[PDB]
Amino acid sequence: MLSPADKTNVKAAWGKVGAHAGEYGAEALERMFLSFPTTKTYFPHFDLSHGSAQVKGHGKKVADALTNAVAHVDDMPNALSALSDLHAHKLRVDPVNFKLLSHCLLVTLAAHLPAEFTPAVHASLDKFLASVSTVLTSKYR
Amino acid sequence: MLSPADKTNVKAAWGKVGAHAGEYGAEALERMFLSFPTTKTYFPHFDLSHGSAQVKGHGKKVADALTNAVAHVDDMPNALSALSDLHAHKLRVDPVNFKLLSHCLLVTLAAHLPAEFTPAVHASLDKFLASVSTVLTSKYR
Amino acid sequence: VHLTPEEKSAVTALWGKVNVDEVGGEALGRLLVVYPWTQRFFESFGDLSTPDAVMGNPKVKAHGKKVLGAFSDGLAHLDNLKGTFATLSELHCDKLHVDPENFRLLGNVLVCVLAHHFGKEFTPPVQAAYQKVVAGVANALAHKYH
Amino acid sequence: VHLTPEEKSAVTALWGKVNVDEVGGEALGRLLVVYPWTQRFFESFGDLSTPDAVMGNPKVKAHGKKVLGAFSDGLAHLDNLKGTFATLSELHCDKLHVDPENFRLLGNVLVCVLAHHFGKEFTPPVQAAYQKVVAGVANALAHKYH
Ligand code: HEM
Ligand code: HEM
Ligand code: HEM
Ligand code: HEM
Repeated sequence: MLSPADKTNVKAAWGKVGAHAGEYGAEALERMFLSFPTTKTYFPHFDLSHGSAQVKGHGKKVADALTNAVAHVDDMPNALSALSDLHAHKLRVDPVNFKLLSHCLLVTLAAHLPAEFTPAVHASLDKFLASVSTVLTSKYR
Repeated sequence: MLSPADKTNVKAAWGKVGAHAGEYGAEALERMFLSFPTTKTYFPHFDLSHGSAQVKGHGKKVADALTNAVAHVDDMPNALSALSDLHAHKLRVDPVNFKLLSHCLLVTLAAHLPAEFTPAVHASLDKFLASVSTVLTSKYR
Repeated sequence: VHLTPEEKSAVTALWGKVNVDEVGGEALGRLLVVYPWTQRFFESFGDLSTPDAVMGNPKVKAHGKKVLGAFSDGLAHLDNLKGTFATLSELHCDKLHVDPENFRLLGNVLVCVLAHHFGKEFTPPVQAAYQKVVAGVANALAHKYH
Repeated sequence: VHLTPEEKSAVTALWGKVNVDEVGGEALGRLLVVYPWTQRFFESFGDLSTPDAVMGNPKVKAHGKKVLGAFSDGLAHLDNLKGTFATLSELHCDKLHVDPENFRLLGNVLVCVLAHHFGKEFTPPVQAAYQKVVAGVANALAHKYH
């Protein structure tokens, strides 16, 4: 459960990401495909080569979604409703994979936010990513 | 997300457990310790031998908690509040372990309720144990 | 896998009583019911909308029989699961695009099905032997992923 | 572990730039902050009341140096981790009662610490190589559990 301090930490860190949200989104995906190759099973229709427009565009859509969730951190369920339905009913990504992308998104933020990535912010971001993952998989069954 | 049919399925299955709930709880633990030996790390103070009274005693405590969860299936967070505090702040059992016990409880139910363990009931029970697990780990951080 | 002589005998003795056709169909149908996201690999199988629909689907029963049949073969080569499943590992990765986590879910549903079928004979020690086997098989099938 | 020659050199090259004692204290403190249930083994360490208290605790830092020093020595034996960590595996299971999941948590926290430390030098391919190592060490430490 996100405390108020958690919400403040996320907002602060995400704020700093700012304009690079899409570029970070793309790098996190590339880190995931390389570290955890089994995730590639869900992208057989993509050119997964480094800097592909498909990954860059997907990275952007992922970042925008995270931005929407930070914006509406007090009501994520409603905010990500549509995404929650798409993943549950169409994409059908095994829930384990959400933890692997969350890990790679945390590594990307760490690599880019030297000042802001303190232990307390790291904890808050981890929890935030876990909440987003829970909302995304909440309509699976 | 427990639907009215899930709730119905759980109350029915648990209904049939009836008085054996404690013996099934002990058997589930025994299956867990044998199948997933890392779970033994939380009970260094128990005699884990077959027939151990300590395992039998603990099995009854677990089964009783589940009985209470079934009874309050609409208000689980409040009903298991004290157990969430306990696990989060004292026992500090890694969240991964909850899935292993849930699996062993399912195997126990299967082995004892031939007739009642239909595919629909199996799905409802899995969802119910995942909900109990979520509640139990909700205050970890 | 490393099974004690007692685990190997437990495994083998129970498997001689398994009707692979029947257990195969039950295991695959229960996977599709309990973890419905797994239906994503079976769009051409027909009606998978309800438990009853899933369980009486002949394409499900047929596939279930194929899968458990291949699983039976690894039981004969418990000392060389990776070598036994190499070709099938590459198929599932390169052609089928199946996330290996699905192998783990099926292993757990199978355990449930043997317990349901066998009752009291599926004792804690027997289960433990089976759990090592289904993990072994899952690992053997994910081995050639890249 | 099976790392390509390229992978081994990427690991070794970055490691050469690490202050073991510093990263050790940071990784251990961050494990205790991010996954607080891990504090269960450390009640004798004193005050773990806040992030600041954890990160500043001399007992945490000393334990982090001990853990990473062993880790560091294992990087010399990439080819024989199971053998290298066998006695420690036994110790962690039989005397310490540490659930091996803690090893996996520490490995992810270590990767985030390296990323934070190295920034852009911690590229996707260097991360992948470290992921294999951290999984390898976790597995080697869990190997003798029974
Ligand atoms: C933080 C977690 C995640 C978020 C916020 C997220 C968000 C999104 C968004 C915004 C889209 C595009 C929807 C559209 O185009 O209308 C999408 C599609 C998709 N996602 Fe998720 N996703 C997440 C996790 C995952 C994971 C872990 C995987 C698999 C490893 C995955 C696989 C997919 C796939 C395959 C698509 C469709 C790609 C395409 O054909 O364009 N997602 N996701
Ligand atoms: C369905 C999930 C679970 C339920 C309903 C449950 C319930 C309980 C209950 C009712 C108690 C007794 C509290 C007391 O002493 O008043 C307890 C204690 C305990 N539980 Fe949990 N538990 C669950 C999962 C787990 C798991 C997965 C583990 C570890 C593998 C675990 C480890 C323990 C330990 C070590 C104790 C203390 C035992 C003692 O010293 O008497 N629990 N649990
Ligand atoms: C015990 C683990 C498994 C074994 C031994 C196994 C074995 C097999 C075999 C022998 C085939 C037939 C290949 C052919 O002749 O085309 C096959 C195909 C297939 N398997 Fe696996 N399987 C396993 C688990 C799974 C799981 C868990 C899934 C997904 C939930 C899956 C999805 C498929 C699909 C989609 C096909 C192709 C069916 C078709 O041709 O439409 N398998 N498998
Ligand atoms: C890379 C993973 C790890 C390595 C290489 C490692 C290594 C070590 C070493 C070398 C020791 C001292 C052994 C001795 O006393 O001779 C030790 C002790 C210990 N470790 Fe581990 N460790 C690791 C992870 C962990 C984790 C994640 C935890 C718990 C969250 C943990 C808990 C402990 C405890 C409680 C002790 C005893 C400390 C004492 O008695 O002062 N270790 N470890």
